[PDB]
Formats: sequence, C-alpha cells, structure tokens
Amino acid sequence: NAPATVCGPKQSTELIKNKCVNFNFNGLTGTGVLTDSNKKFQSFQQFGRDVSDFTDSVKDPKTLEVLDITPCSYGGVSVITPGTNASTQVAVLYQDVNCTDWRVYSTGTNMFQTQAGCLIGAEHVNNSYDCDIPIGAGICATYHTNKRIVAYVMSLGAENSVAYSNNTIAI
Amino acid sequence: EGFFLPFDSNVTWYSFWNQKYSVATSPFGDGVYFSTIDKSNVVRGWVFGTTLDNDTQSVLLYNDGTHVRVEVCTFHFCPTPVFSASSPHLYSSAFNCTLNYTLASVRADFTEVDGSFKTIREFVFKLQDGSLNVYYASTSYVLAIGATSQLPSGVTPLVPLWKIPIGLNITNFKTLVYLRSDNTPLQAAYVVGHLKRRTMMFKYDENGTIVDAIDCALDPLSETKCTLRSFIVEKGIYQTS
Amino acid sequence: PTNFTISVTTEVMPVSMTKTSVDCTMYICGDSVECSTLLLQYGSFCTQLNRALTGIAVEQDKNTQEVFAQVKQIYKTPDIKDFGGFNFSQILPDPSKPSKRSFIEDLLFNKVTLADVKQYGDCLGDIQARDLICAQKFNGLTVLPPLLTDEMIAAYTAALISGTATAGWTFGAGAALQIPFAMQMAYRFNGIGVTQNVLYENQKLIANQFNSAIGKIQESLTSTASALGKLQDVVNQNAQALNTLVKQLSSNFGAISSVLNDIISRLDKVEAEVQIDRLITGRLQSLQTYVTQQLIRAAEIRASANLAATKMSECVLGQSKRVDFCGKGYHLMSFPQAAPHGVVFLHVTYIPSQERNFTTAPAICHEGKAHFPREGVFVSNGTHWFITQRNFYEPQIITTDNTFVSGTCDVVIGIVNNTVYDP
Amino acid sequence: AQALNTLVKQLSSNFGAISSVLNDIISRLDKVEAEVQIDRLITGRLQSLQTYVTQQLIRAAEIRASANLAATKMSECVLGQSKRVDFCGKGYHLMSFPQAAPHGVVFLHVTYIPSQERNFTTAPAICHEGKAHFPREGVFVSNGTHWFITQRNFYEPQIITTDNTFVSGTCDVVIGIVNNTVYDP
Ligand SMILES: C=CC1=C(C)/C(=C/c2[nH]c(/C=C3N=C(/C=C4\NC(=O)C(C)=C4C=C)C(C)=C\3CCC(=O)O)c(CCC(=O)O)c2C)NC1=O
Ligand SMILES: *[C@@H]1O[C@H](CO)[C@@H](O[C@@H]2O[C@H](CO)[C@@H](O)[C@H](O)[C@H]2NC(C)=O)[C@H](O)[C@H]1NC(C)=O
Ligand SMILES: *[C@@H]1O[C@H](CO)[C@@H](O)[C@H](O)[C@H]1NC(C)=O
Ligand SMILES: *[C@@H]1O[C@H](CO)[C@@H](O)[C@H](O)[C@H]1NC(C)=O
Ligand SMILES: *[C@@H]1O[C@H](CO)[C@@H](O)[C@H](O)[C@H]1NC(C)=O
Ligand SMILES: *[C@@H]1O[C@H](CO)[C@@H](O)[C@H](O)[C@H]1NC(C)=O
Ligand SMILES: *[C@@H]1O[C@H](CO)[C@@H](O)[C@H](O)[C@H]1NC(C)=O
Ligand SMILES: *[C@@H]1O[C@H](CO)[C@@H](O)[C@H](O)[C@H]1NC(C)=O
Ligand SMILES: *[C@@H]1O[C@H](CO)[C@@H](O)[C@H](O)[C@H]1NC(C)=O
Ligand SMILES: *[C@@H]1O[C@H](CO)[C@@H](O)[C@H](O)[C@H]1NC(C)=O
Ligand SMILES: *[C@@H]1O[C@H](CO)[C@@H](O)[C@H](O)[C@H]1NC(C)=O
Ligand SMILES: *[C@@H]1O[C@H](CO)[C@@H](O)[C@H](O)[C@H]1NC(C)=O
Ligand SMILES: *[C@@H]1O[C@H](CO)[C@@H](O)[C@H](O)[C@H]1NC(C)=O
Ligand SMILES: *[C@@H]1O[C@H](CO)[C@@H](O)[C@H](O)[C@H]1NC(C)=O
Ligand SMILES: *[C@@H]1O[C@H](CO)[C@@H](O)[C@H](O)[C@H]1NC(C)=O
Repeated sequence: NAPATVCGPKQSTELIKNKCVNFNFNGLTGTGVLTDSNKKFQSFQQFGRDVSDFTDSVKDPKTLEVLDITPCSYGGVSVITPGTNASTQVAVLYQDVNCTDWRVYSTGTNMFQTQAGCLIGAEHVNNSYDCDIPIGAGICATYHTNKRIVAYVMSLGAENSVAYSNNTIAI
Repeated sequence: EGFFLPFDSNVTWYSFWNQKYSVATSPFGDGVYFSTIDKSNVVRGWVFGTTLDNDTQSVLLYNDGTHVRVEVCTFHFCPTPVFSASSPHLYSSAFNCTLNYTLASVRADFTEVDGSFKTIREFVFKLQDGSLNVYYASTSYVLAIGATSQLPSGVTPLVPLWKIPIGLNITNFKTLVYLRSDNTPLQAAYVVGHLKRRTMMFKYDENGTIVDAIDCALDPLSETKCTLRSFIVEKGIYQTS
Repeated sequence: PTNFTISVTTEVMPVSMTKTSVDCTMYICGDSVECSTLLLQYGSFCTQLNRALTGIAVEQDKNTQEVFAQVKQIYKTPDIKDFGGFNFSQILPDPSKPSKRSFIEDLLFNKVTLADVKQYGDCLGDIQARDLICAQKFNGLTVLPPLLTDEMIAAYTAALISGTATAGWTFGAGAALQIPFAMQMAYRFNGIGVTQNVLYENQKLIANQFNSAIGKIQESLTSTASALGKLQDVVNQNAQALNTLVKQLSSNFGAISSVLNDIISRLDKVEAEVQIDRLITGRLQSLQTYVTQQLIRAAEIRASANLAATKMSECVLGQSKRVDFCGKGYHLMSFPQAAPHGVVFLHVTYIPSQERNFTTAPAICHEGKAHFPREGVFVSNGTHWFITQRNFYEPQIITTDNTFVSGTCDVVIGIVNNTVYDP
Repeated sequence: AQALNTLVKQLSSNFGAISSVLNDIISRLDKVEAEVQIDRLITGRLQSLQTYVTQQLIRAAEIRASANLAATKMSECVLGQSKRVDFCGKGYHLMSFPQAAPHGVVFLHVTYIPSQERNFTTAPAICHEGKAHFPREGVFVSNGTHWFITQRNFYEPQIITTDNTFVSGTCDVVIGIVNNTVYDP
C-alpha cells in the first residue's frame, strides 16, 4: 500500500514495456502491459487505482517513474459456423480489430472490415440475400456454393416503384 | 470515512502579540487539527502526553532551528516551556527516554519578520495503533494584524508526513513557541481543532491532487452529494437517510 | 365548428436498447489463473447469464425488425416532393445531401448523444483520458452492434413514406394502388366525418397548414432537446448499468481485499482460496443483478416496441378511428421518422376550431310525419332551419334526400315545426 | 425444460465448499466444520432457486402480455370484424377462426386481398354545369372515352347519376375537375 524499503531477496530484472508480462512491483504480482505514464506520484504513493480497486499504475522502485498497467486481454470474439454435420469450417469475427490494412487467432485468407469488426474466414460477395446468420451492422452470412461461408450485405426487401400521377388511379 | 475535522466546526483561535500569551493545554481527543498562521518561525513544536509531569513520559516534537527532533522521554517540564530565542528552555531533566531521533532537516531561523502574516501551516495529529501520524500542508495566506481572525477559504490537502512510534497514551497536548529575548512573543496565531469519526467525499483532479472535498452527514444536501458520488446536484427531490 | 387546424405532433417511442454480452472470466478475474480455476464450479451460472443476454440481444433486433420492416417493397423516393401542394421534402431524404436521411431524421439523430469499433491501441494510447468504454471492455463488458444500421432503418422509413404519399393506405393490404394525393386526402377527410368537398375547396389552405406544422416540428427540435428524453433515458440507463458493473468490482464482499492481485501476493493457496471464493460469489451476484435488471428493461422495451409496431400498422399504414391512439384530434395521416434506439411518429390530425352557437332540434315536424337527419344535425341561424355536418358548418336546405321519415312528430321531445323541401 | 434441467445441473456446484455432495461433507467432517460447508451449499442452492423463480416471473410477465394480446384478438377478430390494419392478418379482415394449440392458440385470419389492378384516368369531381358533383362513395374513373363511378376496392363501373353523386358549390374551385354529364332520372 505504500513505498517500502525492506524486501525479501528475489531478483531484479529489467523493465519490459509494451508487452504482456508477469510483473512483480514491491511484492505486488500480476499480469499486464507496462507503458510510460503521464502521472505524477506524490512521493508517498507507490500504486495507483482506477474507478475500481484495480492497480492501474505503479511507481518503479529503481527509476522513480510511473508506469501504467493495462490488461493484455481485450476485444470481443465471435464464431460464425453452419451446423455441425453440415461443415467444419468457421468464420471468426473480431469486434475490436481493424484489419482494413493483428490480435487474431489466425490470419486466414479472407479479411475485410464489416463495421462490426474484422471478419476472417468468410469471403465478401456483392449479392444481397435475406439474412441467414446475422453478423451485425447490416452484414449477414450463409453457407453457399463448392460450399463455403460467404458474407454479404443484407437485403431490405424487393425493389419497387409506384408510378405516381396526379390524374391516374389504380382500381 | 475516518477521523476528520468536521466542516464549520467549533475551533479555538489563540493569539500572540507583545501583551498576551496563550499556550493552554488542549485535550487530545481522537486526534486534533493544528494550524498556525505566522509571518515567521514562531511555533516551534508541541508536547504530547497525559499529565506532562515527570510521573509519566511525554512526546517532545519540535524544530530546534535546523532539524525536526522527536523525543519520547520522561521530562521534568518547566512551567510554560518555551524557547528563549534559539536556546531551548523546555525541561530541567530528562531520563528513561525511549525515543530520540531526527525526522527531517528543516532550517527554520528564529529571526523576527516584520509586516503581516504570510503562510499558514496546517497539521493533523492522530494516534493509530500507538503511532503518532502527522499530516502536513503549507499554504501562502496573507493575514493583517487586525479586524479579521478567520481561516482561509477552500481546501488544501494535507500530505502524510511521518509515522512516529511513540507507543504511549496521549490525552493532552501543549504548544511551545519562542520567546525572543524573554519578552512576550511576537505576532503569531494558532488554531486547535478536534477530529471526529465522519464520512467525507474527496474529489481528485486529473493531476491526482485532492480539490473541493465535502463533509458527508453535515447537512442533507451534503448527504445527497455523498449518495450521488457527485458535487453537482440536479433540481429535484432526493431521499436521504 | 366553422374552421379547422391541421396539427402535426410528435410521438417518441423507444424500440430497441443496447445489445450486450459479458465475459465472466474477464469480469470476475482480471487475468488470474488462480481465479480462472475455482470458477469452473460456477460455469453453469455464467452460461445462464450469457443465454439471457443473448436472448435480449436477439429480441432487440426482433424489435427493430417488427417496427420498421413491416413492408418488404422498398418504394423509390419520387423526384418531386410536392404532392398536390403538400411539401414532403423535410420528411423524405434529399438527393442533394450526402446523408441518406431526412432533415427531420438528421435533427433527431443529432439530439441523442449515443454514448453506448474500438481498438486495443486506442485504449493503450489514451490511458490518461480514463475512457469509460475502455474500462467496460477491459472487464469483459462488450456492446454488440444492432443488425440493422441507421441507414437501413432510414431506408425503411423512406419506403414507408412515399408508399403512402403515392399509393396511400393501399399498400399494407395487397399491392400498391396509385392515387392522386388530393383524392387520397379527400378520402382521409371522409374518414373523419368531413365531406370531401371541404378538402377540395380548401386544398391550398390545408396544404399550407400542413407545411407550416411540419416547419413548426422542425424548429421545436432545432431548439428544445427534452423531446427525445425517452431515447436518451434508454441510452443513459444502458450506460449507467455498465458503469455500475465496473464500479462494483471495488467491493470487498467480506474478503480482506477487493483486489485479486493483493490477495494472491499476500496469501498462499490455502487462504487465498477463501477470499477469492468470496470475491467470485460477490462478482457473480453483481452480474446476476445486472442481467436481471437488463431482462426487466428488455421486457419494458419490448412492450414499447410492440406498441410502436401497432402504431406503424394502424397510424402509418392506415387511418385509425381510435381516439388519441394516433395523436390528439381526428387522425388523418402519420409519418414515421428513424431515431436512435426508437421511432418518432409525426401524427397529422384534424382539429376543429372556431365554433359557433346554433339553436338545434332533434327532428323536424313538417307534416303528420317526422323527419330525422341522415348525416348531421339540424341548426337554425335565428330565422331559417338548415342541416349541416357535425364537424364543419355547411348549412344546407332541408330536403327529403337530406332526411328520412320515421313515425309521427308527437313523440319526439324537442320537435320543431319547419318545412321540408321536396324536388 | 431448459430452466428445470439447468436447476438440476446447478446442484453440482461446490459454491466454495470442499464438495458439492452433502453426503461427502457429512461423512468426512463432524458437525462443527461440516456446518460451514453445508451452509455454503444452502446459500448457493437457495440463490439458484431464487434465480430460477425470478426468470420464471419475467417469462410469466411476457406470457401474460402475449395472452392478453391473444384474448384481445379473440374478442376483436373472432367475435367481430376488425377495422384495425394488420391486427387480424394482412389485408382487409373478414373473419378469424381460433384453433387450440399446446400452450397457446393459432388464429386463422380470413382476409380480403384485392388484386389485378388496372390503370384509370381519374378526376376529383365532375363539372356537369355551373355546380360541381362529388362522388358519394368511390371515385370517378374513365375508360378512355366515357366517365364512370366505381367503388374503391373493386372495379364495378356505372354511369354517373344524381343519386350516385352529390352537389356542393361551383366547379371553378376544385383543382383537376373535368367536364362530363350527370344522368338525372
Ligand atoms: C516542527 C515540525 C515541522 C514540520 C511538520 C515540518 C515539515 C516541513 N517543513 C518544510 C519546510 C519548511 N517549513 C519551515 C518551518 C516550519 N514549518 C513548520 O511546520 C514549522 C512548525 C516550522 C518551524 C517553526 C521552513 C522555514 C521550511 C524550510 C524552507 C526552505 O528552506 O526551503 C517542509 C518541506 C521540505 C522540502 O520541501 O524539502 C516540510 C515537509 N517542518 C517543521 O519544522
Ligand atoms: C538504483 O540503482 C540503479 C542501478 O545502479 C540506478 O540506475 C542508475 O542511475 C544512475 C544515476 O542516475 C545512472 O547514471 C545510471 O545510468 C542508472 N543505471 C541504470 C542501469 O538504470 C538507480 O538510479 C538507482 N535508484 C535509486 C532510487 O537509488
Ligand atoms: C480502420 O482504419 C481505417 C484506416 O484508413 C480508418 O479509415 C477507419 O475509420 C478505421 N475503422 C473502421 C471501423 O474501419
Ligand atoms: C463487387 O463490387 C466491387 C465494388 O463495386 C467491385 O470492385 C468488384 O469487382 C465486384 N465483384 C464482382 C462483380 O465479382
Ligand atoms: C519530579 O517532579 C517533582 C514535582 O512534581 C519534583 O519535586 C521532583 O524533583 C522531580 N523529580 C525529577 C527526578 O525530576
Ligand atoms: C537526544 O540525543 C541528542 C544527541 O543525538 C542529545 O543531545 C539530546 O540530549 C537527546 N535528548 C534527550 C536525552 O532528551
Ligand atoms: C495539472 O498540471 C499541469 C502542469 O503539469 C497544469 O497545466 C494543469 O492545469 C493541472 N491541472 C489542474 C486541473 O490543475
Ligand atoms: C380559418 O383559419 C385560417 C387560419 O387562421 C384563416 O386564414 C381562414 O380565413 C379561416 N377560415 C374561416 C372560414 O374563418
Ligand atoms: C419545401 O420546403 C423547402 C424548405 O422547407 C423548400 O426549399 C422547398 O422549395 C419546398 N417545396 C416546394 C415544392 O415548395
Ligand atoms: C355560446 O353561448 C354561451 C352561453 O351564452 C356563451 O358563453 C358562449 O360564448 C357562446 N359561444 C360562442 C359565441 O361561440
Ligand atoms: C339565415 O340564413 C338565411 C340564408 O338564406 C338568410 O336569408 C337569413 O337572413 C339568415 N338569418 C339571420 C342571419 O338571422
Ligand atoms: C329545455 O329547457 C328549458 C329551460 O329549462 C325548458 O323550459 C324547456 O321546456 C326544455 N325543452 C325540452 C324540449 O325539454
Ligand atoms: C399503369 O401505368 C404505369 C405507368 O405507365 C405502368 O408501369 C403500369 O404497368 C400500368 N399498369 C398497371 C396495371 O399498373
Ligand atoms: C368505355 O365504355 C363505354 C361504355 O361501356 C364503351 O361504349 C366504350 O367503347 C369504352 N371505351 C373504351 C376505349 O374501351
Ligand atoms: C397534372 O400534372 C401534369 C404534369 O405536371 C400537369 O400538366 C397538369 O396540369 C396537372 N393537372 C392537374 C394539377 O389537375
């Protein structure tokens, strides 16, 4: 909870920044990414707190500069699949990845941004069918013909037009 | 929530000019608030204890001119212990003394400074598990030598300075000043408050400093600010405790 | 009444709320492997929570689909927005503008802050901003996008309008039948009990009143911002629940600390398990409370969306005889407008005004028989007796075509002797 | 069924105790330290039952809303003819027939869907003389040469008659009025 001058004998490694590491600052262990911070600790403070009680910053005991601590796990992931006993291939939607050119499991071969996240494993088609598997933000997916997962913009309905006239009626 | 000085509380102001001198032993109940308004280095330190005689031991925390010393000794204190300029006229004898070390190297001269009051030095002394915790803040505060004897507006957060393991019972405390050349001391003032167990809400700015605290359970508006976790209250009806 | 007012009023209805999903293993434990195990005993509860949240998220898209996608014929916006003097330009998209929304729709979308995509580098490079969305997502609280974008909802609205401007009420029931807008407005006037000759005689005045009411609607939502308070409350509740979920991670729940790292670093794996189990129970309780309140809000939102779909069917796709269901007054037309997390209905109503006192009689004793009015009431201007329709003063000569004969005139209380014309 | 089976499956949760089985705890521990584990299990299982009851209450509220809508449809679509658009099927509602279903009701809405439309030149009114003629019911249509009056939802043309129309005002005010003749019997 405070700066300390009595410690057990463990080790003193170098600082690893911009990388998810297992840290140990004055006995406080945890995992996260250490980055340089624009925070000024008041010399009686060793750790910082967020709106929760999570330790989001720390004062390095050797070089007295504040380091931010952020979790290295982040970003929503969704799986797009047809049925089991229909196919085994899947498409993965990474909601918080901008792959328009990563934090993805596999780079695949099909990549395009959908405004609901990065879609990997489904090829874009210019056709507009009805929705089969809803992806989000106007994008749907289906298992369509050799069979593959395709992603498309959903169609709102049949295109129509009414021949409006000021002297014609339809009975 | 902890031990805090309540807002707009009854606090006692003690004045010093060339005709009067007031160092009366204030009680130490659940911690005290101390604040000296001073143009020079008059209020040297404090004496903490129960009877302040030689039957029990006492804490002698003071500035000798160049260091801040704390002595937990059993003193035969002189009546009205003072400093005759830089010479400590504090005690006649000191024995059986369990703590004697310096806390900080602070150069504070005993020279008289003419003019008006310049700074306010605010202290919070509280006892936690046998240790005397000291909280300190210094703010520039220009006060004249008449027509007003009030405390400054706004807040100033006191930073935790020391944890002194005095390890003894404290019920009373006494302030000590310097007497110049054994006359009535110069222009100085000190305020003594008493902490109470209260909840309070603190607002931290973007730089991490406390600004604009509020006293929870002072009035129902402050309790509403407490419940809302905010310092802005919109117009409407609010249930309180 | 001797005059009328064409009134256009707004009705703001929430339709959908924000879809959300929760990673329990991210919320209950930060990245602690020691907390990931001993959470395996609580996996059924988290599958239950995610099942409830998935049901809510699917129901939100179902709510949006049932309100706006009533008709699947996307009728094209006409090149001319003037239909017999009625100016439809403010409620239809402007082809000269880059946004494919109406002017009213743009004003509506500017009036909601929409504070609930992101990237890991964006949260990593903006730590000092202390963004609430970053704090939500670092604790496993994600917001899923709606299936229908605002462009598609605006396209559905722009297809509902101009299907009713060119074909009127006849495209929600079968294929669209075109009709001149003046004749369809005469039909709407006939629907509320006003003869259609009033519409044809005052077409310019009625169109001017309609355009002025549309302009009054436009200006009241370039001014006051409290009109969209229901949608803003939906957004604020959905943000406040997630922020409360983030803030509730600081609760100790009876443990020595609310921080898993502090407990793991100070205690070995006989005594850290007790405090970790206390924290797991408390955080699972917080997630369960959040999911339960989300279910309550989803039920309320679904009721509002069902009402909005009923208003779409009965006020936009047809003319409703129900009192105050489609605005105050006699309902003529309704135009939907796409709004964030909801819909805004522009209810065009007929307000009779400028009433005049008239001496009236229930029936007329012209002879031994009695005459009762077919449609309307008997009125007298002091000397002569006329028959007029109820909602507009149009005095007519009392003829045998205007009235009908039923019985003698000695049994009607208030009977008045007057002549009846016979051609 | 899923709610009941989830309630059954949640009995395997340890809830922070040494075991999820009461028999194991009773067999291994005496009644001073089995009590805390049994209390943990009691708290967890009571929480599971409370969660089940809360979700049942929410689902019952949804089911009650659906049943109220179904009763309203029984009153207004089966026991009468509804003028509300799309309340009883798509189209102009004629009649509805209820069918008993497990846990619900199935309504067979008989509706009138007009079809096979034709284009017609139309007019708001007829200027037969100095006065103007407006149709009592339906619209004025023209087959190219002659003018007729027909009902709105079905093409049944007939000649314009003083009984078919009504007179209101002069004919110089109506926009789009055409010139024709009105038969007088
Ligand atoms: C007796 C207790 C006592 C306390 C708690 C104390 C604290 C204290 N005094 C300071 C400065 C100072 N404060 C004082 C004087 C005083 N200020 C006081 O609180 C009092 C009572 C005096 C003395 C009468 C002066 C003159 C300085 C040094 C300023 C300088 O030379 O930079 C500082 C800042 C040191 C720095 O920034 O490096 C601290 C922490 N000083 C003390 O003497
Ligand atoms: C702790 O020790 C380290 C290692 O000796 C100190 O870091 C050195 O500091 C000096 C003086 O500022 C620099 O010239 C060196 O380049 C630093 N070396 C490294 C490897 O960083 C550090 O200052 C010490 N910290 C404290 C608080 O005493
Ligand atoms: C992704 O990056 C591109 C880089 O050009 C940027 O234009 C875009 O706004 C970003 N976001 C999305 C959701 O595509
Ligand atoms: C799909 O449309 C894009 C954008 O217009 C175009 O570049 C691409 O060639 C099209 N692909 C086809 C027609 O296979
Ligand atoms: C203790 O104080 C008393 C007065 O109370 C005094 O007479 C005595 O000399 C003192 N003793 C010492 C050792 O200081
Ligand atoms: C404390 O120690 C100093 C020297 O370090 C000495 O001068 C002083 O008298 C001591 N104080 C006592 C015994 O009270
Ligand atoms: C924080 O400190 C900076 C200088 O480091 C100063 O410019 C800024 O005003 C301070 N912020 C506040 C809110 O006082
Ligand atoms: C009806 O009111 C309008 C608007 O005030 C006015 O222009 C018009 O003359 C009125 N009509 C009658 C018949 O009074
Ligand atoms: C409709 O109103 C807009 C402004 O609200 C105006 O620019 C436009 O000319 C109007 N249309 C007609 C046909 O008068
Ligand atoms: C009708 O008569 C009543 C009673 O005399 C009077 O108060 C009212 O103003 C009249 N209404 C008119 C003239 O519109
Ligand atoms: C009532 O209206 C008739 C219309 O023919 C008129 O002749 C008569 O003078 C009116 N009576 C009044 C205003 O008292
Ligand atoms: C109408 O009311 C008046 C005033 O009370 C009364 O004299 C008269 O008899 C009433 N007429 C009828 C037909 O009830
Ligand atoms: C009516 O006219 C329009 C416009 O010329 C044309 O598209 C349509 O096919 C015609 N026939 C029918 C039956 O709607
Ligand atoms: C229109 O109908 C009339 C009456 O049946 C008929 O004589 C005439 O030939 C028709 N005209 C056309 C163009 O079909
Ligand atoms: C109908 O529209 C046409 C084409 O703009 C125009 O020439 C004609 O005058 C209009 N007829 C009316 C308004 O009766």
